[PDB]
Amino acid sequence: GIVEQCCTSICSLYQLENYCN
Amino acid sequence: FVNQHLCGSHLVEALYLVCGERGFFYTPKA
Ligand SMILES: [Zn+2]
Repeated sequence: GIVEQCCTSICSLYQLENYCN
Repeated sequence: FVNQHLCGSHLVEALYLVCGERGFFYTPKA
């Protein structure tokens, strides 16, 4: 879920704001 | 095998800072 898109291409603060509870 | 592991250590520190109050869920896979 986590690792593939965001370790191959850079995730942004608004995009990781979605992987919050 | 290592860059995936090293990057998850930075990914979980940015998650922690952006979610803040709501906490978060970290799972590697899926
Ligand atoms: Zn590092």
